[PDB]
Amino acid sequence: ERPDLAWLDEVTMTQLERNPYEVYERLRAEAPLAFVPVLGSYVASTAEVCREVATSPDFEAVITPAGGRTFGHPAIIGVNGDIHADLRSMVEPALQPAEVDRWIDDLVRPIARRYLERFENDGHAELVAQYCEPVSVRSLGDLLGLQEVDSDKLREWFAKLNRSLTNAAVDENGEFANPEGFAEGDQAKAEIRAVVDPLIDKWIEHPDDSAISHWLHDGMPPGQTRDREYIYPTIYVYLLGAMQEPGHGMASTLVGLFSRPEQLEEVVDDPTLIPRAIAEGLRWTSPIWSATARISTKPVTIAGVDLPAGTPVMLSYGSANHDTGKYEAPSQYDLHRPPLPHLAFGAGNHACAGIYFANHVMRIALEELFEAIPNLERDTREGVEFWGWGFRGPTSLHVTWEV
Ligand code: HEM
Ligand SMILES: COc1ccccc1O
Repeated sequence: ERPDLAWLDEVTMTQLERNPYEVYERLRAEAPLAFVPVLGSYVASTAEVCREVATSPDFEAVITPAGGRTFGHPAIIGVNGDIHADLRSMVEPALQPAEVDRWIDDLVRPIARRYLERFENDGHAELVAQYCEPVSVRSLGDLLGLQEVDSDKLREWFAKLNRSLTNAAVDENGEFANPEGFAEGDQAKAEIRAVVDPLIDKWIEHPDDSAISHWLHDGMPPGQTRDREYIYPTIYVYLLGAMQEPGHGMASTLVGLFSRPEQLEEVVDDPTLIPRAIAEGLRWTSPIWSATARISTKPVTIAGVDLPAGTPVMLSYGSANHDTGKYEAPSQYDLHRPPLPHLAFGAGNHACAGIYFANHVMRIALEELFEAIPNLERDTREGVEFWGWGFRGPTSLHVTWEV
């Protein structure tokens, strides 16, 4: 236990969920790599340390304790070596930029229009539930082969998987403080299996262009498929972050633009600025804020801490994206911030595989939104509330517009 960080003993899980930024501002200044008692783990808070751990030859992927309870094995985020290579080879084809460009417009734009058509004449909406999350999950759901799973269900699953994977609080002995907080995740996985098992049954016999059918068949000997147990954890990885994050990215971007009304106006008038707006939104409130981790594979010194082999380090990329070593006034959304590298997609061998896809999903969603509702205003009756330490995003985004 590090004496000058005794105050970390009093940091609570709820505090980190409500707003982790004050604690992490202290961490970035005091201890870029610091053992946080309630999390039971070292956490990397600065860009330099997060990038170093994520790319180091002396680290490899590890799933967090709560992530492991949520996804099991072999979750693509938590494995290495040959299994990771296979799972990356499995997911990467549909995510290849040239492939995404072939169909992303015809995938996402009709979906965005569909959800827009339900409310664009109302003069008010709650964009997280009515637009950002449905576009995000409907787009990926259709890509995966889950066309028949309604957006409400996909959204419920990622919400439950989120809370399960981020159920990280531990007591003084390192045991989960809230062991009952995984049951809901277990329930969501049971539901998912009930839906996806017959789809897999079908895809084994009748492959199609769905991503999950390709996960079963691609690269396999004739007549063989990857075992469903082998791919289910990566399905869960998708049904959490891949479903959740584009929607949170677009919503956080809107919140940031609303916080800079002149920049909102600039982006509406010039939608070519939407990619920049999104990249700044992801830096400003990173959707994957501290969900993943790495484990040292040999003794290594990181930020002056001599870590034994086998030491987990949580990658709080959301804090790294407020590193004042890199950014001026990082808590302020600023479209006109110089484009600098950011860590919202992680780094290294286990960096986000779906960056190009995700950026286009968010781009197209905001393009259609601003075209349909160019006079969007935030419902300033209250502030926007953001929630989450592992994954972070606005819980709601009430807007209005003159009809
Ligand atoms: C704005 C949206 C998204 C953000 C901010 C995001 C961010 C991230 C981050 C931070 C990680 C962990 C990287 C690390 O630990 O170093 C990750 C992993 C991953 N993401 Fe993305 N993600 C997004 C959307 C998506 C989508 C839509 C997909 C799939 C279509 C996807 C697929 C993956 C995969 C497969 C991994 C695991 C990579 C590995 O462990 O090898 N992501 N993502
Ligand atoms: C792409 O989905 C994830 C990424 C990182 C951690 C958990 C996830 O479900």
